[PDB]
Amino acid sequence: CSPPGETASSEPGTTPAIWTGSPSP
Amino acid sequence: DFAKLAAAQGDAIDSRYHPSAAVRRQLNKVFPTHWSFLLGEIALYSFIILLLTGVWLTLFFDPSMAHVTYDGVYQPLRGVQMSRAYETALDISFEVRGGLFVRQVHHWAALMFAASIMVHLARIFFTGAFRRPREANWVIGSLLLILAMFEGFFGYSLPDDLLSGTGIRAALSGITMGIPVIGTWMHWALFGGDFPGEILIPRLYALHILLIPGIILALIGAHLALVWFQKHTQFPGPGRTETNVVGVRVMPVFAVKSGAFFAMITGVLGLMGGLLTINPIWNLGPYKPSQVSAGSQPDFYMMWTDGLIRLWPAWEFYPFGHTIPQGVWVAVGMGLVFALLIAYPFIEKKVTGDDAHHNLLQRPRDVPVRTAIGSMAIALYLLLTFACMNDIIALKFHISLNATTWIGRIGMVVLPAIVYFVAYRWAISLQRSDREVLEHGVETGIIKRLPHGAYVELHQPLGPVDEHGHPIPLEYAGAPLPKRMNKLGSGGAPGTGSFLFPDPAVEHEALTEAAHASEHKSLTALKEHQDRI
Amino acid sequence: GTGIRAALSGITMGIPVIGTWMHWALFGGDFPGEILIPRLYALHILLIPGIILALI
Amino acid sequence: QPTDAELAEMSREELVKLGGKIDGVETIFKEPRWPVPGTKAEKRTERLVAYWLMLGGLSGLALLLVFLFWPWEYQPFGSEGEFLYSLATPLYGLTFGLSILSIGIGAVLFQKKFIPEEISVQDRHDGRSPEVHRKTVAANLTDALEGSTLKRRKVIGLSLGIGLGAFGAGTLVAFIGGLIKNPWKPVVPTAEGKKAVLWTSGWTPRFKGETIYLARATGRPGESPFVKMRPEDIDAGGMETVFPWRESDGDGTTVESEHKLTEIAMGVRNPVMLIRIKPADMHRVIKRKGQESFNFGELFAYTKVCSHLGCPSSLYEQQTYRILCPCHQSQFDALEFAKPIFGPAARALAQLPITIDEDGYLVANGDFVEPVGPAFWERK
Amino acid sequence: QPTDAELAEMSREELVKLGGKIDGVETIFKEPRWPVPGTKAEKRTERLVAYWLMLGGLSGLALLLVFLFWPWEYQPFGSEGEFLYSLATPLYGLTFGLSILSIGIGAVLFQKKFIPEEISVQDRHDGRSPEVHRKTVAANLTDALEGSTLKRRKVIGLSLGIGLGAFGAGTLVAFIGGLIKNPWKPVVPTAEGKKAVLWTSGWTPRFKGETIYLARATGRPGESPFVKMRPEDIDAGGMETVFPWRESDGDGTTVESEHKLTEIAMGVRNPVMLIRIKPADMHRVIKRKGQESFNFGELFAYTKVCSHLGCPSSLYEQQTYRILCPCHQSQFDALEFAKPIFGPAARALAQLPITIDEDGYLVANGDFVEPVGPAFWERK
Ligand SMILES: [C]C([C])=[C][C][C]/C([C])=[C]/[C][C]/C([C])=[C]/[C][C]/C([C])=[C]/[C][C]/C([C])=[C]/[C][C]/C([C])=[C]/[C][C]/C([C])=[C]/[C][C]/C([C])=[C]/[C][C]/C([C])=[C]/[C]C1=C([C])C(=O)[C@]23=C(C1=O)C1=C4C56(=[C]2)[C@]2([C])=C35([C]/[C]=C(\[C])[C][C]/[C]=C(\[C])[C][C]/[C]=C(\[C])[C][C]/[C]=C(\[C])[C][C]/[C]=C(\[C])[C][C]/[C]=C(\[C])[C][C]/[C]=C(\[C])[C][C]/[C]=C(\[C])[C][C][C]=C([C])[C])[C@]1(=O)C461=C([C]=[C][C]=[C]1)C2=O
Ligand SMILES: [C]C([C])=[C][C][C]/C([C])=[C]/[C][C]/C([C])=[C]/[C][C]/C([C])=[C]/[C][C]/C([C])=[C]/[C][C]/C([C])=[C]/[C][C]/C([C])=[C]/[C][C]/C([C])=[C]/[C][C]/C([C])=[C]/[C]C1=C([C])C(=O)[C@]23=C(C1=O)C1=C4C56(=[C]2)[C@]2([C])=C35([C]/[C]=C(\[C])[C][C]/[C]=C(\[C])[C][C]/[C]=C(\[C])[C][C]/[C]=C(\[C])[C][C]/[C]=C(\[C])[C][C]/[C]=C(\[C])[C][C]/[C]=C(\[C])[C][C]/[C]=C(\[C])[C][C][C]=C([C])[C])[C@]1(=O)C461=C([C]=[C][C]=[C]1)C2=O
Ligand SMILES: CCCCCCCCCCC(=O)OC[C@H]1O[C@H](O[C@@H]2[C@H](O)[C@@H](O)[C@H](O)[C@@H](O[C@H]3O[C@H](CO[C@H]4O[C@H](CO[C@H]5O[C@H](CO)[C@@H](O)[C@H](O)[C@@H]5O[C@H]5O[C@H](CO)[C@@H](O)[C@H](O)[C@@H]5O)[C@@H](O)[C@H](O)[C@@H]4O)[C@@H](O)[C@H](O)[C@@H]3O)[C@@H]2OP(=O)(O)OC[C@@H](COC(=O)CCCCCCCC[C@H](C)CC)OC(=O)CCCCCCCCCC)[C@@H](O)[C@@H](O)[C@@H]1O
Ligand SMILES: CCCCCCCCCCCCCCCC(=O)O[C@H](COC(=O)CCCCCCC[C@@H](C)CCCCCCCCC)COP(=O)(O)O[C@H]1[C@H](O)[C@H](O)[C@@H](O)[C@@H](O)[C@@H]1O
Ligand code: HEM
Ligand code: HEM
Ligand SMILES: CCCCCCCCCCCCCC(=O)O[C@H](COC(=O)CCCCCCCCCCC)COP(=O)(O)O
Ligand code: FES
Ligand code: FES
Repeated sequence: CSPPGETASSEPGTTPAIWTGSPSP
Repeated sequence: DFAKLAAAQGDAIDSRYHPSAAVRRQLNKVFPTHWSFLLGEIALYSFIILLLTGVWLTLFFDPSMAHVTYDGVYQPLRGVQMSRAYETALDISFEVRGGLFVRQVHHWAALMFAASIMVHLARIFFTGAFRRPREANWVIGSLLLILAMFEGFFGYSLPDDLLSGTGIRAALSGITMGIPVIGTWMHWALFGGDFPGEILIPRLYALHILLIPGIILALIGAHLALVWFQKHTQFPGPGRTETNVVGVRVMPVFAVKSGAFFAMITGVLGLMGGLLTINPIWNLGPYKPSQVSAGSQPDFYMMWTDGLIRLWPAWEFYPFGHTIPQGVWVAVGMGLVFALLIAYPFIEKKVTGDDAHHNLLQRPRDVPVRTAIGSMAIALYLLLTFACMNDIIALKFHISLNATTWIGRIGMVVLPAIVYFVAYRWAISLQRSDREVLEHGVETGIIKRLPHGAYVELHQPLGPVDEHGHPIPLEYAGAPLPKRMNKLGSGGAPGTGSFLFPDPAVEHEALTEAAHASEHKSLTALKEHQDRI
Repeated sequence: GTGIRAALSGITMGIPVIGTWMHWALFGGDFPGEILIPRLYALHILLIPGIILALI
Repeated sequence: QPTDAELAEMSREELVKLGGKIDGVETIFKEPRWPVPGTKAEKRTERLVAYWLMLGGLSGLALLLVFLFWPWEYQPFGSEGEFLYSLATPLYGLTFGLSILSIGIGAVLFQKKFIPEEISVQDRHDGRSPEVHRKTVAANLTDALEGSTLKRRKVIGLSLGIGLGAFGAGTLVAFIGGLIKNPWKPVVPTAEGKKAVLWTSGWTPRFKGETIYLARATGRPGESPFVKMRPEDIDAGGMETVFPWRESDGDGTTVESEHKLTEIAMGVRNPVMLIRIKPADMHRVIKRKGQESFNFGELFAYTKVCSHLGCPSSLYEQQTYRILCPCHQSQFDALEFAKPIFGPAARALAQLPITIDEDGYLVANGDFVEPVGPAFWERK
Repeated sequence: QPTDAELAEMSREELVKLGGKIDGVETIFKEPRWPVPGTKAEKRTERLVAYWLMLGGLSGLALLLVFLFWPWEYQPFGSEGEFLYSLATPLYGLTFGLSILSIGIGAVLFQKKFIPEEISVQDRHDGRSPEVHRKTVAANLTDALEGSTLKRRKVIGLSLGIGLGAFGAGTLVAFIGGLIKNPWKPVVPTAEGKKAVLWTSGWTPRFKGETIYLARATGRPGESPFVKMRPEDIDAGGMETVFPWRESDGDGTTVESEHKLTEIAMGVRNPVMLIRIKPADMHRVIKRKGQESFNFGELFAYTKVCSHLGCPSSLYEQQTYRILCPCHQSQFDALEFAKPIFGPAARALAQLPITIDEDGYLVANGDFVEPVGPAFWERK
């Protein structure tokens, strides 16, 4: 069987946004 | 003096414990002298050496997973973080005089223990020694083999080095957690949580130095006691019956031979311990989950299981939001193998219908189906063992790694079938080779040209002959047949003396005459006993 | 540990000629060291109970 | 069955024969090895046995002398003492192994050349024991059971069965109960509450917006074992192992920082492979659904933990773009979202979403969107 | 010795008697416990046995139920759960212990109320074995030894003895040799070179003029477990434990500082008692030869290690000025250079010379002038 949660996509995707990061550990 | 002391101590012992009759029964017990009946005691002696060297090792080993910084003499690991277990394994091999030798003797003894168990099992299976009344003792031996496999595995896991820790993460942790419904609960019972945790090495240490070896010792005691009081099997031969034992008494011959064999096995294992490196853990480093090395083989007695993991296809099932991963197959497979090994005597008595008492062994050629089955099983075992080393074989012998995987996958089906067929035909072929000697006698290799030009080979009959001179055909008696005239004494003896100088001729004559008379008397004794019974 | 320091360590090292040698063989050095508890553990769960079982 | 004065008039040979007969043993052949006395061959054979035993003695003395006086201590690489040190254990094994090996050989030879050759026959007396013993032992056991009257006292028998069963059940449960642990107990703090261990890793955020850096191992234990990483630190065709590091974890100088960094290094679902694809090969990349933006340009991050059985699957072939696991030879296609293409692995390696922060350091852009490592019954 | 058809016509009782007779056992008395049937006393006794076994079963079930469902986890002091937690282990013992006890009682009662009462006599065939067995076993052993011919092969016999002796000697030395350590190997760095461990302590100077502070323990395991102290920090009649602290081993924040402070705390010859005696009592002080200037005014420093067997001798009575060891009751006179006045101790406690530095902190003024702790053969 093939794992149901594993499929190829054709959508290109975007460049990720710069990480800023919230405070309060 | 030395004789009066022995009599005085003997009387003191006998007046207090009256052991004379029981001791004498032990001194008069007869054991057959066949070379293959010495295979079980290689395993026993290896186990004894394992106990002695293991007790020595426990005086220095700290099995803690507590992380420390190495402060010892081995410069390539100075400052490196490691467990106390890896620390003290290094301290044994570098800081205790003789520690590396003891450690290597322990590990070689473990390898010889497993290999001896395998070879002794092969004798038991192929000669039919498992048949009744001895089914239980085959079962006890099967359990002994499983326990030895897991004991050796736990033992080499203790130092917590990179290689053995990689073995622990994949086999002990990965396969276990993959188990359906109860997999993760078994993992968290064994590890106390997720891998690696902090309890694993101390727990394995407790299993390895006391619990498992105690069960093994109890089972070996039961095993040897069953052999002792059930009276060892024997091969068919002159004077041998289903109701007797032919051989030598314990006192003195068998005791001397057993002690000398123990000393020689100890010598071999001691030579290996200080001539061949085994498991040089300082080269491997401490275990870290982010690191790994090429060539992650277990010790050989585990390789087949690892080989099975390597060969079985990536077949998985995902029912109703759950996962049954590939490793489950391997787990099931192992169980099946063990269940088939323990159950074999009952399987064969169900199939063949033979439920008789048996004290005489079968020559492996004479049971062609069981010999073919055992050869098939050994072929599968060797294929899985070499599949485990497929990456090493690929590097050293210039085979594609992908190709080795597929060779193992196809051979896992094809090689046992080929081996079964070949072994079956080969066993029957040896039966026919025996028959030939029974009808015609021993081919001497001497060719003669008759006056009319015929070429004939001279034969040595093994029994009475005709008036024409041909031998009367003899009946097969389950025993081996001579096939070389030199093995029947045709070569004679060189001539008495040292290697370089002859003895006086009168000495040689007397010695040769005495030897021939003794051999004749021994043959006559066996013959007349056989004739009487 | 107070019992160990006084009896196992203190009495042992006081033995004439070979007292300190016995102490440094048993402890691997001076008290307390780093080997004592693992060694006593090995003596306690396997070696001594095995001798006791054989003698019983 | 002779008498006390008949026994006193028997020779040793007749007494041996009688003792054997009592035990069911007949020695049908027994001859001394040297019926002819005063032969040179006998003295030669005596000397051969002695030579092997003497070799054993000399080699045992040699074991004693090398264990005391050979230089045994480790010598470092390239030092003057390294060669002699390298022979210490081999010499131990040569002198010990030879010694006991030679004694064993000498004893084998003594049996073969001097102890009389013998053939003895013992009766087995096996199978079912005589009827008298079977009948009497069965009568003993049956009289014990039937005499006890236990069979006809059913309240007592049922009470004994139930009480022994209940005691055994309680004792077994109490004996193994301490080992049993719920694997799915929530114990790990995350940004959305406590979670079970297997669902988490060092990459799980502990609060919303927590900055987790891709940190690389410097190899020096303590003194900053993990440092921040920049995208230009890796060439195309390079691969680096990164770990989840937080500012609050520190440089490992303090004790608490050192413990935190040890927990980072030893976390089994922590290590990540960061690969940089060659830009000419970016047209061959196939994205996985839900993970189309997990790469920062030509930088991809997958879990270094193999999905088959958890080994570090870290043999990264830059030209084939193949990730090989050393343990059971699984191969994952780095261009097609680390999908398995060979071996026992059926599942792809999890992808870590990555990005950069304002300083240009590589950081995680969230968590894995699936559990990391080997599978289990409870997964997906 | 009956026959197979005579055996088949025997009752169980005759077979039991025959089996006993074969074994040397006669049952001279054997009677059933209830010769009269149908009595109420028999039914009552049956119920008594059943009641004990039922109690065993109920208590075993109770063990199961409390081990599963009683609150077992530790609760802190003054919490709401602390009472119920405090009963967890007692209940486990009450339900387990009762269960197997009740079953035991029941079985005892059954044996003495329902199993027949018997008297059996077995005869001892003890003492020396019959002469046939003694003489045959002796003949067997003597024949083995004599037929082996080993007694007259003197070269072989000596070779075997010497070879076995040498192998055993070498093996015994190699087996125990790794344990053997020289106690007097110089391993400790000091201002005058390497010294054996027993001659040194944390108070031994590592270079000339090294400043070793008398440090007090703060009780805080991490941050600053040891701090400097001043002479006014302790009142007359006070006593404090001080440790040898160097400024260079820090406050324990770093890992290396923490390891250094751990080796300070665990050094067995390290702890020192600092006492301040009352000024009115200074006329009662008697000084030891060589130690007349070891005190800083009314501050005296003795080793806290007892000279008898090494216990911390730290029960300091300020009015009697007596130092009492809790282990074997030795008493040392603090006004009298800590000399023993009671118990098994024969030797005085070593005095540490003390002074102050320019900042007014108490520091050591050199080393002990004698070895510290329990005595040994090599001492003085
Ligand atoms: C229906 C009904 C009925 C009911 C039901 C109910 C129920 C069901 C219930 C339920 C419940 C339950 C079940 C519960 C349970 C619970 C639980 C589970 C819990 C727990 C858990 C767990 C997990 C656990 C486990 C763990 C472990 C492992 C542990 C361990 C343990 C152990 C091991 C132990 C051991 C023990 C022992 C061994 C002991 C023994 C003891 C004895 C022997 C004793 C006896 C005696 C003597 C000797 C004498 O002499 C005398 C006495 C006594 O007691 C007394 C007295 C006196 C004396 C005298 C002398 C005396 C004495 C006597 C007597 C007692 C005797 C008796 C005897 C007898 C009875 C005999 C019998 C016999 C027979 C029959 C035999 C049989 C056989 C068989 C079958 C066998 C089988 C087996 C098997 C199976 C195997 C198995 C395996 C295994 C597993 C093993 C393992 C092991 C281990 C672990 C290790 C170990 C090791 C070792 C040790 C080694 C060894 C080896 C060799 C040999 C080489 C008197 O006491 C008197 C006298 C005089 C006047 C008075 C007194 C005289 O004299
Ligand atoms: C002068 C001259 C002469 C010379 C001089 C020279 C010199 C001086 C030299 C020097 C050298 C030296 C000395 C050196 C030394 C070195 C060193 C020191 C080193 C080391 C060090 C150390 C420290 C060490 C130690 C440590 C330790 C502790 C260790 C441990 C070890 C151990 C323990 C071990 C053990 C071992 C064992 C036990 C084993 C045994 C084995 C056996 C038994 C075997 C046998 C057998 C059998 C059974 C059988 O069956 C058989 C066989 C065999 O082998 C073989 C084969 C077959 C089978 C069959 C069956 C077979 C088998 C057979 C056989 C072999 C049999 C044989 C037997 C016999 C011989 C019998 C005899 C008897 C008698 C006589 C008896 C006597 C008695 C007495 C006296 C006793 C006494 C005792 C005592 C003293 C006590 C002591 C105490 C103690 C201490 C103890 C301790 C312990 C421990 C540690 C623990 C343990 C525990 C346990 C185990 C538990 C138990 C318990 C109970 C019971 C409850 C066959 O193999 C065949 C067959 C068929 C066909 C083929 C083959 C048959 O079938
Ligand atoms: C008979 C055998 C033959 C087979 C057929 C029979 C069995 C078939 C029937 C069912 C059965 O198999 O039962 C046995 C099992 O039972 C228990 O398993 C159950 C369940 O099955 C598991 O799948 C489940 O996973 C367990 O929950 C844990 O995770 C939960 C989360 O997970 C879900 O999410 C996962 C991944 O995703 C998320 O990942 C992380 C989770 O936070 C986060 O990152 C994140 O949230 C992420 O989510 C994303 O989601 C969206 C994305 O799109 C968006 O929203 C967001 O973006 C977000 O990011 C998936 O991977 C998972 O699949 C799942 O979907 C947590 O919620 C929980 O808190 C906990 O941690 C759960 O446990 P529970 O609820 O604790 O207990 C209940 C009870 C079991 O009920 C029963 O029926 C028992 C009876 C039947 C079974 C046999 C026993 C009885 C027979 C007799 C005893 C025999 C005499 O317990 C028990 O009594 C078990 C006792 C031990 C067994 C004794 C056997 C006897 C012993 C002797 C042999 C465990 O004990 C297992 O060990 C055990 O095997
Ligand atoms: C020519 C000498 C031998 C003659 C032959 C017969 C005697 C040998 C019998 C024992 C074998 C000894 C061999 C072991 C090596 C050796 O001799 O050590 C030398 C120490 O000086 C010595 O002459 C040792 C003399 C032996 C003294 C005996 C001690 C007394 C007893 C009481 C000790 C307890 C033993 C248990 C029995 C108690 C029973 C009581 C009922 C080097 O000292 P060192 O380098 O400081 O320490 C090193 C470590 O660092 C390194 O880790 C490693 O452990 C070694 O290298 C170690 O030596
Ligand atoms: C720790 C592992 C084992 C030890 C030390 C051991 C030891 C021995 C020894 C010494 C003997 C008697 C001498 C001989 O025939 O070789 C023996 C006999 C026997 N063993 Fe094993 N054994 C082990 C495992 C096994 C295994 C794996 C089997 C088979 C599954 C097995 C089955 C038997 C049987 C059936 C006999 C009696 C055979 C006969 O009379 O001929 N044992 N064992
Ligand atoms: C069936 C018997 C046994 C087998 C097959 C076996 C196997 C092994 C193996 C392969 C190792 C790894 C050795 C190495 O360092 O290279 C090991 C380690 C160890 N074994 Fe055993 N063993 C056995 C019995 C025992 C017993 C009875 C003891 C305890 C007395 C013991 C004590 C140890 C200890 C302390 C170690 C760890 C130290 C070290 O690795 O060097 N073993 N064992
Ligand atoms: C094991 C410790 C002591 C070993 C010595 C015992 C064996 C020698 C004694 C007997 C042989 C010589 C003749 C003799 O003295 O006859 C008699 C002694 O032997 C006996 O009768 C009993 C011996 C049974 C004990 C043996 C148990 C284990 C020993 C095996 C050791 C390999 C005494 O002779 P006498 O009374 O003078 O006619
Ligand atoms: S762990 Fe990676 S292939 Fe098995
Ligand atoms: S240790 Fe102080 S009196 Fe014994």
